[PDB]
Amino acid sequence: VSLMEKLKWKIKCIENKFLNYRLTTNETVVAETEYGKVKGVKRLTVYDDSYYSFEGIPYAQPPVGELRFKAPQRPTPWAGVRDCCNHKDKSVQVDFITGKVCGSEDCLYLSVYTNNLNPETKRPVLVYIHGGGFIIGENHRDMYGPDYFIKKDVVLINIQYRLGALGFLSLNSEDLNVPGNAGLKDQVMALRWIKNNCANFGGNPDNITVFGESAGAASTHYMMLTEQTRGLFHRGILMSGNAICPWANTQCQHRAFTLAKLAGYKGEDNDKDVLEFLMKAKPQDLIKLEEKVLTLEERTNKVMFPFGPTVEPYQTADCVLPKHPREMVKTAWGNSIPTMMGNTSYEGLFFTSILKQMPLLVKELETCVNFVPSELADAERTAPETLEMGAKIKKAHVTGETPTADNFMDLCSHFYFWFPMHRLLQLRFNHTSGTPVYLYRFDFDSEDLINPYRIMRSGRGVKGVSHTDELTYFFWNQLAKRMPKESREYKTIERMTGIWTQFATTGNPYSNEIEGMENVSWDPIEKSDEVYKCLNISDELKMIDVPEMGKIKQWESMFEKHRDLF
Repeated sequence: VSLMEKLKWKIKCIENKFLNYRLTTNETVVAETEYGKVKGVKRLTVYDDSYYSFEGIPYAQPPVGELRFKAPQRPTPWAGVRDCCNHKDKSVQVDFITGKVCGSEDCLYLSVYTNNLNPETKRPVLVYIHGGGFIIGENHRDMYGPDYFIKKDVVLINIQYRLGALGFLSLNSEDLNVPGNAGLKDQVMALRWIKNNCANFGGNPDNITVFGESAGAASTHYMMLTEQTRGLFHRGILMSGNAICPWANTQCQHRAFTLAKLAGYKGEDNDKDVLEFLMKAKPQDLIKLEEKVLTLEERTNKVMFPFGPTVEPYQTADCVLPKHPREMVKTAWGNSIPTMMGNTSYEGLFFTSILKQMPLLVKELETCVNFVPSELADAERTAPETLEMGAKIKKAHVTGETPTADNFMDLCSHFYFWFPMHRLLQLRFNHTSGTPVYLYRFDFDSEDLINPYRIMRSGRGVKGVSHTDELTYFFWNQLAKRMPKESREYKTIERMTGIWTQFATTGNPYSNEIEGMENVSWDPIEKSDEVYKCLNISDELKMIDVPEMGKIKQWESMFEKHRDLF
């Protein structure tokens, strides 16, 4: 990231600290929790609203020392009143702006927000799980401020969980108790805390909605798949991702050794000696080296992250993924709760930064073999069956005689988001009680209001609705500003928080109280549907057949001979 954006970010970071201070009030309050009393504080918003804020509530023991790489343990309760008037650090990660490692291993916290601590009626509880590829992210209000949602009568909770190798190391040897998915286990525990404690904050423990974007969407899906969480919540919203996405899991058991060797380990490849090195290493050191872990072969095969959710090689007490997510969908309790899913209208625009640094990536579309689903493709992607399959992708996304950067980005929309969504929907319909799934398509384009991701994806001055562009209309961030109430941006904030709150409340995203929805007849998706319908969200709200359907079916054709793998 440029020196320019670094300076601009630093200045915005300073202005955020002064504005945070300015918007703080003297109204501290005390709430009960299972683990003891917590003190929060009322805060203000730039729209002249206010909310109670409890940050730094621990839902697990700090996973430091011997607890590193291990499943989370319950936290130690305290006497007296715990200070929750300030946020804790984020998980150890590479800051994408400065490029330096930041955060702390002491990261297992959640924040609770509401505009009214003593509601006369119990409120829907929305739980947000941030994205960031399972390697970055946080619940700090400079990125995920509750300022918009607290105009609604909900309780909003934002969680943290372990990222990168510290959250997703996996070792084969059962003796060492490092099977994997520590970060997902963090989420499980946090949902358990929320179920047993939201009532103390005016929440309805029997009406909980989990939602997340990107890896947060994959995370929400996992929390709907795993047995560990059965009945812990009541609605799910998957924004631009799910657990069947190719980036959403990886068999990484052989990568621990590689990490250790990048970090100076001397000795043999066996899990015990590798773990003993990794657990003594500086956490910053491990996280800064993670980027170099993937082989050239893995990158060619579109493995995006070296450590992430994995199938656990053995089943322990806290096991979350005992088999592949595709198999887990077959008995998943979450199939039987109201669900909403969606994407933006140009997801792949997110890879602009990558394509700028490696223009030779566009050449991959001459055959498209590299994008054939890994389970169908051969190792070298030289087999005639792989060339065949690649050709089907190629016909879907190459518009001319030579591929263009735009062809690449459009392809990415499908490879990373739309096709996995299709696969999940069809797989799911063969194992559901008939509870509804609703689809949206976020299609609202503006640069009058933006979020930090636009900086990372080099999206400044770039038209189209990229992956993460919708976040801007859900959460406050330190690049935001007060918008005029009749602006298209302010109306989109109202619509998006309005739809999400309505869904959270009833399991049905439609309401006539939401401006622009007057003609909307928003049906769910049915198993018998050959074409998906979605609420397209732009300056107008309109029900349309999913435009991406044609390319979606072309990708599905790759499985003509291998239907069991679809």
